Amino acid sequence: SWPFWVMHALGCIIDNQRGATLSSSIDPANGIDTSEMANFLNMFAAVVYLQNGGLVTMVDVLNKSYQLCDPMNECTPSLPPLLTFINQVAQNALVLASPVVLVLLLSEVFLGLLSRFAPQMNAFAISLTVKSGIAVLIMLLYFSPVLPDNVLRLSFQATGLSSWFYERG
Amino acid sequence: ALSEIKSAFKIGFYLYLPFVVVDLVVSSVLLALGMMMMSPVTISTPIKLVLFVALDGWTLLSKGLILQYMD
Amino acid sequence: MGNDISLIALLAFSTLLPFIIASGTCFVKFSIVFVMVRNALGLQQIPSNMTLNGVALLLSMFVMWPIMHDAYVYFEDEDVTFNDISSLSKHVDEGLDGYRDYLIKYSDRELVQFFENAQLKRQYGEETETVKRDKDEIEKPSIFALLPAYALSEIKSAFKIGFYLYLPFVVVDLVVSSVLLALGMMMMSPVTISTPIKLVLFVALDGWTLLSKGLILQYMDIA
Amino acid sequence: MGNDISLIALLAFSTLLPFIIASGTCFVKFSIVFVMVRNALGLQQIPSNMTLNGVALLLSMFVMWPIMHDAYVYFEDEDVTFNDISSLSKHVDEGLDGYRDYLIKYSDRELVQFFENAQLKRQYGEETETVKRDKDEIEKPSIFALLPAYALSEIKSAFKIGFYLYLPFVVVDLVVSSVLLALGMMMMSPVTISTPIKLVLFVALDGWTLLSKGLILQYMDIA
Amino acid sequence: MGNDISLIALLAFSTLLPFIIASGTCFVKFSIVFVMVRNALGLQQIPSNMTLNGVALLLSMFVMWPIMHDAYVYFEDEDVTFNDISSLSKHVDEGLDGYRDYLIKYSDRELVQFFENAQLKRQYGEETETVKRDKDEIEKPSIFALLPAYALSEIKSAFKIGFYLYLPFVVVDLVVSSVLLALGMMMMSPVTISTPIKLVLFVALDGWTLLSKGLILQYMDIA
Amino acid sequence: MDDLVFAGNKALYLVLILSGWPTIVATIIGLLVGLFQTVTQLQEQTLPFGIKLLGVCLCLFLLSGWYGEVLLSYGRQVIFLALA
Amino acid sequence: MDDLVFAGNKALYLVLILSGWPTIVATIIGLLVGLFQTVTQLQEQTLPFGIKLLGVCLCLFLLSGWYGEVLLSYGRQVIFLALAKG
Amino acid sequence: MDDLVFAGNKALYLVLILSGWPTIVATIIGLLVGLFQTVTQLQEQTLPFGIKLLGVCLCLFLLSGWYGEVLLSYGRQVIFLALAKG
Ligand SMILES: CCCCCCCCCCCC[N+](C)(C)[O-]
Ligand SMILES: CCCCCCCCCCCC[N+](C)(C)[O-]
Ligand SMILES: CCCCCCCCCCCC[N+](C)(C)[O-]
Ligand SMILES: CCCCCCCCCCCC[N+](C)(C)[O-]
Ligand SMILES: CCCCCCCCCCCC[N+](C)(C)[O-]
Ligand SMILES: CCCCCCCCCCCC[N+](C)(C)[O-]
Ligand SMILES: CCCCCCCCCCCC[N+](C)(C)[O-]
Repeated sequence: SWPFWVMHALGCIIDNQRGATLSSSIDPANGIDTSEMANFLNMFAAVVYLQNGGLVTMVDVLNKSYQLCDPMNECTPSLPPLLTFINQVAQNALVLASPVVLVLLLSEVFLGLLSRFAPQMNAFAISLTVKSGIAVLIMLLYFSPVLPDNVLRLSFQATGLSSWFYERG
Repeated sequence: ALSEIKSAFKIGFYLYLPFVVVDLVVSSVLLALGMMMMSPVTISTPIKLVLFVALDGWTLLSKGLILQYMD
Repeated sequence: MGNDISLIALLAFSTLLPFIIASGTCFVKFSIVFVMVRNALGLQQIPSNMTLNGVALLLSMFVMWPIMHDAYVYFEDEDVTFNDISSLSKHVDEGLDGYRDYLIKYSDRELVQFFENAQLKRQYGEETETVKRDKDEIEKPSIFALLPAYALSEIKSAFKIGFYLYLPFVVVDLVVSSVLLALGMMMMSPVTISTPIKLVLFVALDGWTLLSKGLILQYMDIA
Repeated sequence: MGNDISLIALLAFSTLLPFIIASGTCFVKFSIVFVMVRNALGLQQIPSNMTLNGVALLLSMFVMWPIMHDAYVYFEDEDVTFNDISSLSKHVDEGLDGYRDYLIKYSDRELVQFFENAQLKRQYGEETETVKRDKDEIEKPSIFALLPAYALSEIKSAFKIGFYLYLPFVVVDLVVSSVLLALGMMMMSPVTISTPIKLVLFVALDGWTLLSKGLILQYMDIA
Repeated sequence: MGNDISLIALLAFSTLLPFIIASGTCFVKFSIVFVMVRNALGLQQIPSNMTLNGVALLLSMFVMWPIMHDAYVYFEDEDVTFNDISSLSKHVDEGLDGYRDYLIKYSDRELVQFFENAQLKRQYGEETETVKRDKDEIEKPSIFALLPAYALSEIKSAFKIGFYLYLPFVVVDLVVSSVLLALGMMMMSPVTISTPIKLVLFVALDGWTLLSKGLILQYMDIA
Repeated sequence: MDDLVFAGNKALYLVLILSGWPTIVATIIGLLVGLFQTVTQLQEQTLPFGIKLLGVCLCLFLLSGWYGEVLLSYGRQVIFLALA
Repeated sequence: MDDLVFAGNKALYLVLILSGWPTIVATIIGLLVGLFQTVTQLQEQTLPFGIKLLGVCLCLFLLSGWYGEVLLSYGRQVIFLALAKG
Repeated sequence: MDDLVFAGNKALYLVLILSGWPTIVATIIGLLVGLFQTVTQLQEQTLPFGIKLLGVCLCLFLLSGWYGEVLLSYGRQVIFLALAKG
């Protein structure tokens, strides 16, 4: 699952920064609270993954899991690496979302500074009109690297089985 | 079996993109008015229905799905 | 072939398994603490409930799977012999002590004793309780007496832990607000600024890793 | 085994069992109370409903067991075989008195009597009036009247408890806002600070132990 | 049984019962009203749907039982045996009238007639009438025409009752929100405070008693 | 539908009354303290917030008995109108 | 592949185009009213809402047509890209 | 589709005129109470809210009958259009 949960987190961060709090709903197939952006990026990742033939690597890693660790030898997941997992997922998501959060912060401080000369201006209400357009504008520029970024660098590989699993028997 | 699952998912992806547009647009215009407490889904559902009916989705789709299997 | 009643007991047990796990296992604690910390960081649906429940489930197995395996190894033992319903009851009860001990370790003696009274004392014409000297009953509280007393203690422990995790984020919120006021950059909502800061700070310190270790070290040694 | 019709009756009863537990037993009260406490603390997902209902079911079992055991022993008794419909039916009826007498303590007299008035055969004029002596009327109203009156009165008494549980947290929620206004930080949302206070207060009060004890004390008698 | 076809018909009816109860009985109303009450109080999970439906079914039993009994006592008489098709058909038909009355009391005739004219293909299904002429249409109408009319006629009634039940709570909500604006505590969500007020208001009204009584009284009358 | 119309009109009337008093007390306190700042002038933002809180709290503490009786009467009235 | 990338890009591009005009006019009205309230000192706060509601609805009337032509053309395009393979 | 065009445009026009009246009243009251505080040079937060509430409640007591007439008319009309073909 690891490449998809990162893009889902990214979409949730964007939809939270642009306001849009109320839009979400719980998906019945999984029981996960799903925004409007998050669903889109989560699909788009799936299709590029399938297109690149990741489907073959999935059956591959399954077969290798049986050859490298066998039901009868009491194969077990390694504890030490499992303890890092949640934090590696969160790290990857933040590292990737950062460029949008920065610009939207600068935007809101810029408006707050401008408000000093016209204190009746509702600088808050203006930002809600602006930030969604800014968000989509910026993501449209950095959109094309999304295809290579996920397809290879985040996809799991059969070589990693050695470190995440070992035999206790 | 896995090949057909792949291609069916692929086809299904394309069909979302108009409705995705509809949803993000509606959400932006409501925030532009500040009605943060309005659930968009109430407004966006009928726009989706009338969009699909205007396309005549089931005709196009059932035609193409059959033509993929015979020349 | 086997025995037709032990077959019923096997199939029955496997239907109740998820409710036992959900109500009498450390899963109760792990699944709570994570969700609390997630709310305190102020950004729901990151991580997903799928991620959190999945990890909590995996960790619970390290603690509990050895105890179940030890019990089955106790029962698959070809050298025993019995003579009567009593002699069999005793041996089957003896098989569960491995689990009983875990529940006794992590739960309150007095709430356990209260339910141990409450199963009976609607029967009783008397006030004296000494009538059995403790050494048997202190070892043998019933499992139905232990279960709810364990769950009610696990929840309380979870809240105790989460309380101390909330404090630093509160502090960060006060700092941000005071800075915006001292700058007079008044008409900006602080949450928009402080939620990025909370996230980046906690991730940059690997809070989730330290948290996972600190939880497991109550129940195991990792080495 | 035995009379073929007695067998049918046993299986029908065991089929309807969960709806009875869900509609004519203290489980109704405990289920509500725990969920209301979660809402008062302001948690949307902690603990799971699957944990809360498990606890509520166990706690109810203690209260209900003695009645089921007494009724079982009463019917597993070879004392007699019966000559006639009236002898058999009055023997059956005398076995349910323990349950009937449990329901009578908690349903409300006026509603019970209204439902008993409702069952009587209609008349073309308004029904012929009656007054009946206590051994029917006080001692032995019919169960098809008692049961819904019980359910309704239980629900009511549950809401009442929830009301009292809310009050101290409402106090907290107000005070904290007034202090933030006194410090001028008008824009900060107070939920971020009030929630942990509520948790601290509940653990220091040890609310779970008190609730679990007192709820049982309302039905059991323990010394 | 004395007739194989009578047996077949009896079993078929017994197999359709739950859909008839769900579509041709006051259960339709009572089921809805309680769920609207729970919504107006603003509760998500509690009480359980099967608790509410259990009560609704018990109450509907009182209302419908007199008809079932009348029809049973009518049909169990073997006092006449039948010369011919028409004699049998009329004997059966005249038995349903106790039910047919109850449906015709509460449905609205303009629908009933509209459906009657529709299942016949008559005059191409709809045509104008110059003259309005009423033909003891009460005894003519088929049950298959009466059933939908009853269903719709009674759903609507339920919505009406729910409308009236919402107003008092709406008042509470707007009042709380206004006094919070008077204090200037603009950031705080009313739902933290307004809920307990609703609870105590309903408890003091004793809404369950009044509501349940009035529902029955719409169909029966009692001292 | 005279009954339905009546129930509706009464709802608004009730909201207007039951919210009225506390806003009046808060208004008068805020105004009086405001004017009192113009003499012996010192200008401070929070005094209205401090004092109006006491005003409204004390008002609710006195009148809260009345509120429940009005609400109860209304609730009974509508329940009957509906179930008749 | 490139068809996938192209279609996904276009989705964001259309969002931007359609939503852009309402958000522009709601911005300009917000700035003008905010300035006016400093030029003559008046501390109202619903006036922006009252004006910008009329402002947004008017341009929804104006653009009601182009909105439907763009979305139809896009839907037909993506249905073709999905199904017409050989 | 002249029917869809009509029903869609009327829905928005009705939103605009149903909502306009309360907001107009609220804005005019807001301005006058904001002025009076300036000519008096006397200031408080609560007076405008207090008066606005009364102004809107009177607006609803007066107009609400017409709100019902308008909504019933539209409700019937759309149903007849939906089922018009037969
Ligand atoms: C992950 C659950 C399924 C496999 C069962 C694992 C049982 C626990 C084994 C832990 C061994 C830890 N160790 C090596 C430190 O002892
Ligand atoms: C602050 C209350 C907001 C209510 C919004 C709806 C107003 C129009 C419908 C209710 C009219 C009530 N009225 C005047 C008939 O009594
Ligand atoms: C707006 C804050 C005060 C609201 C008070 C409303 C109380 C409604 C409940 C009345 C209950 C009367 N009772 C039963 C105590 O006598
Ligand atoms: C608060 C209004 C939100 C509206 C969001 C949808 C905008 C498109 C409306 C349909 C096209 C324009 N028109 C006039 C026919 O409605
Ligand atoms: C929210 C997107 C903008 C509103 C328009 C949505 C498409 C509605 C269907 C368009 C139909 C065009 N028409 C009438 C020529 O067929
Ligand atoms: C009141 C806000 C929602 C109104 C939605 C109206 C949808 C109209 C859909 C058709 C728009 C395109 N048009 C007018 C050419 O048909
Ligand atoms: C306290 C706000 C209540 C708003 C809803 C009031 C009920 C709906 C109005 C019913 C009367 C409609 N009218 C005036 C046309 O008859």
